[PDB]
Amino acid sequence: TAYGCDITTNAVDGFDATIYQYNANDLRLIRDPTFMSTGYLGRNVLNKISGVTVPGFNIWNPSSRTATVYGVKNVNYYNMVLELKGYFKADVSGDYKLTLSHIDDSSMLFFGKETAFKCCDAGSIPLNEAPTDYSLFTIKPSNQVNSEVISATQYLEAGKYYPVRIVFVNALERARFDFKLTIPSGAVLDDFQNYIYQFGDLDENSCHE
Amino acid sequence: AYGCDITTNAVDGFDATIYQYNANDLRLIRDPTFMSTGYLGRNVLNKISGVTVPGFNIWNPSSRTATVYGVKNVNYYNMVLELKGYFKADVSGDYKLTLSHIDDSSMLFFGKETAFKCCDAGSIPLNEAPTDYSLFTIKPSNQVNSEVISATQYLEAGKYYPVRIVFVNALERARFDFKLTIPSGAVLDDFQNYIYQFGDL
Ligand SMILES: CC(=O)N[C@@H]1[C@@H](O)[C@H](O)[C@@H](CO)O[C@H]1O
Ligand SMILES: CC(=O)N[C@@H]1[C@@H](O)[C@H](O)[C@@H](CO)O[C@H]1O
Ligand SMILES: [Ca+2]
Ligand SMILES: [Ca+2]
Ligand code: NA
Ligand code: NA
Ligand code: NA
Repeated sequence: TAYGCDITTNAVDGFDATIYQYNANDLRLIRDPTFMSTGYLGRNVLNKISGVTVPGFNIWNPSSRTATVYGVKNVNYYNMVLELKGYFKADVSGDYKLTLSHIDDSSMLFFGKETAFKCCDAGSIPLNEAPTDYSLFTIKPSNQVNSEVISATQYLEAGKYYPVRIVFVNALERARFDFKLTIPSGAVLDDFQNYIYQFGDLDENSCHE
Repeated sequence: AYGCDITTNAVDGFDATIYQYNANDLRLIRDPTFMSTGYLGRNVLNKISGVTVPGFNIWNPSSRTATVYGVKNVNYYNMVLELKGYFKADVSGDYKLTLSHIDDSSMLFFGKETAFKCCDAGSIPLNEAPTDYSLFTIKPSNQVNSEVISATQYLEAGKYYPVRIVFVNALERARFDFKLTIPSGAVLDDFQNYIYQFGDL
């Protein structure tokens, strides 16, 4: 029933990133839609990183299988699964486009309908989460250029929040994750600050007095 | 081999297969297994070849049937449609496929170039091509689907890329808006000379 709240002081910036183990040189699972949507969740977690507003990167170090990713040293970029999750807030009403470009090796994106909220004294609690059906799935052909640029545009309402999940896999060597936002003005952004949020948990016993 | 000298068995247009779908089933339209493979188990209602203009937008408040792809009395109100073919252009460059405002749902698959067995009477696509990308769009129950979903890729002149589009109408309006943008920037509704089949020999 409520798609917004007066008190949203518990909203904080950024995607939450989870990095999972992935077998080096596996060019099969990157094309497997079940693996990209759910199967990856069974792998060992390597890192958890919050506060991420600039999600894109293009990393290749011929001399190291690790690199600094999202401010964290020694991340195993060479072979990994990355999951990014959060709530996208539309500022103004209009068509917003999410674009995945030249991905190496593969990525799948999920974008949900507007979340409802429970409104509490100390903040808002989003009720909807885990959209399960993907919109976009892009895969680099083995050993050839990824010329694919794939996008999803939809109308968003000013002030409303939409859950989003992006899954990215690097099987070996270069990790290229190019993820861009086009807002209704036509501006193209690689920085999601003031558009991407988490909602802090609160004590549901004291939601109201 | 990604091409052959003799391709005299190639003909134009998508091949359409229309399958039975239960009216008012708003569950399977959002089931990715159903949209990718499950539909293939349903009863076939129509087979239509030579489909050149694949898009349509049909709603008759007084009838559950309509003319689709020149065929009278197609059960548009509740159906699965599968379009398949091989995409080819003779001009290398960026091509975009776009699905818009789909009612009720659609899933699109685009494969890498197919290899061939070249024979005296024609070419045989080996058609085990790994997927390049896929798109999935679903209309929400309470509103027009605002989604416009597209894929652009650089395609090579003379290469054949398998393409498959699955569309479902669960009830009422069947909106399947599917367009091609070619390297010149022109936006086309007609796919005739961009989509091919290979005849059995
Ligand atoms: C240095 C480089 O570009 N390596 C890419 C690699 O990232 C990709 O995972 C692999 C399989 O497509 O193909 C290689 O050419
Ligand atoms: C006339 C019309 O647009 N009817 C639509 C129908 O096509 C759609 O399948 C259904 C479920 O989303 O919602 C109805 O409002
Ligand atoms: Ca790679
Ligand atoms: Ca419908
Ligand atoms: Na490139
Ligand atoms: Na009528
Ligand atoms: Na046309």
